[PDB]
Amino acid sequence: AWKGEVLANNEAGQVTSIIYNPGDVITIVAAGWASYGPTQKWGPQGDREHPDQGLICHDAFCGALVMKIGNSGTIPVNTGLFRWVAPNNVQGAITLIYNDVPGTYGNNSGSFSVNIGKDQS
Amino acid sequence: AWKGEVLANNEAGQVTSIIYNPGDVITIVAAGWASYGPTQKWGPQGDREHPDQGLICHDAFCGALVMKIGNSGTIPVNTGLFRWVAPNNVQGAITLIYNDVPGTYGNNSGSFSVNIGKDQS
Ligand SMILES: O=[N+]([O-])c1ccc(O[C@@H]2O[C@H](CO)[C@H](O)[C@H](O)[C@H]2O)cc1
Ligand SMILES: O=[N+]([O-])c1ccc(O[C@@H]2O[C@H](CO)[C@H](O)[C@H](O)[C@H]2O)cc1
Ligand SMILES: [Ca+2]
Ligand SMILES: [Ca+2]
Repeated sequence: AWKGEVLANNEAGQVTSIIYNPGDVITIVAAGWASYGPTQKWGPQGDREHPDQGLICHDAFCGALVMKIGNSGTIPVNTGLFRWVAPNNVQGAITLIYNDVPGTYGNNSGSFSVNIGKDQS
Repeated sequence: AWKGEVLANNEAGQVTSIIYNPGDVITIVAAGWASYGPTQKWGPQGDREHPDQGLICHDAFCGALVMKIGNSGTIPVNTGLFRWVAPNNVQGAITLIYNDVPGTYGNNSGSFSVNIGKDQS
């Protein structure tokens, strides 16, 4: 199991020690407060009122937690995933990323605390 | 394992099928959008900017997800719990509850989708 912080201003994302293999079942829990600029802060689901202006993941709100598995496209994580199985053709190391517009991570603040575990399968 | 919705306007709380027993390790993942009154909506962590005016759980923000276990007091759940063990002498059925002031649930809206499972020990 992996546990760590994902900083909102980390454009490259946080690499985990988790390698998703075909058939794996995983659970993720994410908590905390972060911002993509404003003085306010949002949780792992991000800001539901902010328009998508070129987010790295169009399937989640700005300020949400998302992930990549290997060289996949971005996948929404939000508050987390419960005993979750990846789509076929997806496999590799899990990198966690704060959802923002590329090149704009500089003024981000806060972070999410995240646990990732592999479940029984 | 249990999966279900916890309505924000349910003052009595949502009873689950989970009975917490001594030594149990559990994981919870909660997601969604709810409100304790305003047109705006907040995730499972609630509204970090709203003052506590007599909430059923003083250890969580207004609009956060909390729980009771048997006859325990309220325990914060927020976005969820990862492989979590209960405090001493805490056991019994798990009931999930939206954190609000007693007698004011009437104007609440939305809900959280919640998964609860027991982990291997
Ligand atoms: O026009 N607004 O209401 C508005 C409010 C907040 C804004 O924050 C902006 O969001 C961008 C992403 O969408 C970038 O994250 C940028 O760093 C940030 O300042 C940008 C515009
Ligand atoms: O003083 N305010 O700014 C203020 C704004 C919104 C408020 O919503 C209020 O919150 C209460 C809990 O603290 C109750 O949930 C009440 O039903 C709700 O209308 C209550 C007060
Ligand atoms: Ca930003
Ligand atoms: Ca209310």
